[PDB]
Amino acid sequence: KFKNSTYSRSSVDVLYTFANCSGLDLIFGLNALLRTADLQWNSSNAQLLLDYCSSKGYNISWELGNEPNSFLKKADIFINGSQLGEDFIQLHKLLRKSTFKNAKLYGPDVGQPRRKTAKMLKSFLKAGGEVIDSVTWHHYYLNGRTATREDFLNPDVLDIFISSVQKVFQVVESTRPGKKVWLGETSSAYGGGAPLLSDTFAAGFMWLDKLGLSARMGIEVVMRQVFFGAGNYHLVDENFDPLPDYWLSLLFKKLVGTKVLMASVQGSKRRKLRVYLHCTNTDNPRYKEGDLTLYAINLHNVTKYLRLPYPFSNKQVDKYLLRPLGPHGLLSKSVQLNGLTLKMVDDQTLPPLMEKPLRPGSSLGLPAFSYSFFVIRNAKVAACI
Amino acid sequence: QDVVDLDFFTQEPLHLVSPSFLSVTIDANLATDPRFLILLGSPKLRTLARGLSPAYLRFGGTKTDFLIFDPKKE
Ligand SMILES: O=C(O)[C@@H]1[C@@H](O)[C@H](O)[C@@H](O)c2nc(CCc3ccc(C(F)(F)F)cc3)cn21
Repeated sequence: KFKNSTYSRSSVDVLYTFANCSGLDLIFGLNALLRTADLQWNSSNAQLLLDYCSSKGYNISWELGNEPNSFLKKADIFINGSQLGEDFIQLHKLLRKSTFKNAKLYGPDVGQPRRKTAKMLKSFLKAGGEVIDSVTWHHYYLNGRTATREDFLNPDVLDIFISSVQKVFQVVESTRPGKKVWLGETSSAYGGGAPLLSDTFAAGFMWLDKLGLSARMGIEVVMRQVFFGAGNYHLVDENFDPLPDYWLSLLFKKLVGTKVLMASVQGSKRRKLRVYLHCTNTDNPRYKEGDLTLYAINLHNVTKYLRLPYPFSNKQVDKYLLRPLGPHGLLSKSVQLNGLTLKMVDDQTLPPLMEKPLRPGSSLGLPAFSYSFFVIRNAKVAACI
Repeated sequence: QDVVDLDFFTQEPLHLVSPSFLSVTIDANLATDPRFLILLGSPKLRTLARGLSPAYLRFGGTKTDFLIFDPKKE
């Protein structure tokens, strides 16, 4: 099913330029399957890459291996966590001797944890946990072939994530407490995503929920599969046009700050109504320290209204309500922000995202199967300053 | 009820995310597309990419362990 391929100095250049010119920090997954007689990682191909990168002035972070728990199934080779840790140590040494000795190193990009994936992670962290700057693991909700539209709307499904996060932290905290944890690769469904779902407005429920829970539960960075590519779960389609999840992602960026607060609904049942709370993003010129951003997901089949704790109940709020552009409903690939459809202006020009200013005190309308952000202006929350 | 009341906790932040909290990836298998270089040159695509700055861009996937550097390759 899978054999080796090559790439060029040119490919590397392209990839780097893409990142640098687009304001992004590149993380590069090295090949961990190049092995010696005694099955230690043979680091000599990586040596060439590092040397070339040095010679070009490239600032780059590195990973080694991908879903090493599956190596036996993917390539008839088992590498134990202890050995993989040793290999990460070898990589550490090489990075130290290179022109950028403060290059970051992340790993081991294991899959979501069943019994032995967790055991492999543990032994990895024991052996090599000291040289990695963050712990990376991956997670998907479903199989892309068996996922139904109803699954993308089911809260019970979304909450299987909760148990996964915790299981990982359990392992980390038992071996390298206080170490950062990253979601290294994650999306809606595996096997390229579920066709005519992972690319629609319907995918936003899982995507927004995932960010919400990740933030709350202590995940510092979330890596979405993929920015663009073959898979159904791309953010940008093959025509290089943005999908619903892109516009959602862009909007999240403008509005949500780094500090993580919390919200919940009073009544026990909120499984279908999910809510999340951070400080507002400081950089937005419209807003100021102290302002709060609440975001919310409605999986009820009717409109819900949110009522804010006073003093915030009397504050001026901006609505950012996201609705599919019809007439394909939840499986539409176009989306509206407060009743204007979101489109690029041209290929070099993103639109502005216009808020709906609310008269102070106005109740918060959240239609069925929708999501929205609300920025509470002049909230002056001490924690957010 | 169509009205729902919320509990806000705002004493202290529970966690602090990275400024790059929402990050993206490219599958390592895209390196096996012939027109890789052309694709990444797209202005449409780079404008979208800047839209989500700052973020990490992770290049990896199943193919991470089935790729090899070739200094000779053009
Ligand atoms: O399948 C994906 O979309 C992505 C791939 O693109 C990526 O290369 C790779 O990082 C990855 N790991 C997973 C989770 C474990 C897994 C792998 C392969 C299969 C299957 F056999 F279905 F392909 C089922 C579960 C999903 N993915």
